[PDB]
Amino acid sequence: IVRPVADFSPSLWGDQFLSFSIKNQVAEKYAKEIEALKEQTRNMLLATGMKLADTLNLIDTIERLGISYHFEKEIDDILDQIYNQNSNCNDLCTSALQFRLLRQHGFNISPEIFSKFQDENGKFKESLASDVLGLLNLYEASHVRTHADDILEDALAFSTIHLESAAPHLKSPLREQVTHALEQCLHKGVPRVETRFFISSIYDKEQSKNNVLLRFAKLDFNLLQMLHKQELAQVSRWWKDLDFVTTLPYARDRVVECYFWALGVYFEPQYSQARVMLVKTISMISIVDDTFDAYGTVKELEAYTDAIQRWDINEIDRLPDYMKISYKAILDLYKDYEKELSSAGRSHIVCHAIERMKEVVRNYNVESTWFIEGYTPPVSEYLSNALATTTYYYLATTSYLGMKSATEQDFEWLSKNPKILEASVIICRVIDDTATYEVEKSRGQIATGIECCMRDYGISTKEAMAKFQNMAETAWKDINEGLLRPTPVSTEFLTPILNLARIVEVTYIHNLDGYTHPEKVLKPHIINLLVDSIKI
Repeated sequence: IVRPVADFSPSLWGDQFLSFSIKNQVAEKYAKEIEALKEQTRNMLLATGMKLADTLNLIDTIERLGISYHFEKEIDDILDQIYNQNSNCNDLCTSALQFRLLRQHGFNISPEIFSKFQDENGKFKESLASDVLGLLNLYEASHVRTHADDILEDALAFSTIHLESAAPHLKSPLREQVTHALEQCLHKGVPRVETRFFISSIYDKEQSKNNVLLRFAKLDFNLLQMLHKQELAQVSRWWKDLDFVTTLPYARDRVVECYFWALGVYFEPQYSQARVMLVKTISMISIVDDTFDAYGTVKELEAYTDAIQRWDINEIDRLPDYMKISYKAILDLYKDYEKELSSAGRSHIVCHAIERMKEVVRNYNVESTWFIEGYTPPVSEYLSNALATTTYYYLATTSYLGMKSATEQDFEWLSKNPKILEASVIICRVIDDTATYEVEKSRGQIATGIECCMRDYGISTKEAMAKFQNMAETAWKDINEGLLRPTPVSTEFLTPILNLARIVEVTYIHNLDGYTHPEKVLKPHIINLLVDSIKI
């Protein structure tokens, strides 16, 4: 058996993450000051007699500065009061921000708040085109709509064309904020990534900045970064000691990029155990993917698939040596998870992730069968298989394992494929298919999403990519709707699903596979989040 020759780029990080020693004196100093700044900030939020516009701007600033996770109760109480008092008497700037903030927090504020800014025809008044802060906030708000918000149908196009027109003559840092927003809206960005940009490029350069908030944000970002580096060191050593880099050289070596993925799902310190469990799974399923896609023979992949279904160390001997390596690593990883969750009495929840992993591998094998047979399924059949091969049902399930508050009922809800999860999975599927179409096509993969779409509907690549873009837009509206109260589970368990969809948008920005090719997109993010501290 002569295998397909390896074409993946090596890890561009080497060992620079392998060893990190926290400076305990600096850490304790930061924490000590943060506690003080945190209280000053809490008192800013609980201050009586603030105007609506001032209250919304304070909350928005604290959220963009990445420090709102300290104030979830206070912020929720304030937005809840604003929701219930129903103040519809403001300018575009305040109205659009009110709408976005309430919607992002699950408060179903009516989109009729925008009627006064539109003409008889439902189109935004073009007289608003000279109000740059109104346009910017309308732009950001336009990305949080549901299927019930067609009054906002025109908002993205309207704000975009006029922000583009105004941008070159704006003062700084407003110009840079607008320019950034047009490339990456806030709602669909990875929170740490957007926070890092906001702190260093915008708020640090604002003449009006609050000094207490800016210092708080910098110390907190840098203190959390220390934790992330410890985690990544710990994960880098784990990966190094598995040595897939040499024993499975056909596979993508991307444990840092996998860590960036897990960091996108949640960054807070209470999810430290969850992040570390998650990155290990993302890493390991990546190995399995490359085995199906770029190395294993039809017969080998059949044995591997069957062994995964049986999930028994007795099955190893049915496998080629090189498959024994990953199979044992997989079984051991889940034994690790079980032991790690023992003292909290949560070991039994590991089986939910295992069953999702089995599902991914069955569908990998189907995809391989399709390839060998030269089968091009209809789109409905394609999706019934290819949705799971995104790994996103599996990653979402995995994200709950290290979350101490996740219960059987939460896993039960997730197991039924709720709409918000299905949407996030669909976004991953259609975005990846649009970006990897040409490549997979060159490699003879006739069952690619876009190809199935073209053959099924009898349309061009352009029309098919446009139809896939529509599916992604529909799915984002489903995600936004899925966040609205009353939620079927705690918001804490919805946000990881939302964040998975954000990571897709951020990683495949400009229609390129950033995970397989980290140099262009992921490398700057990893440097900003995990290498360079914010200068104070």
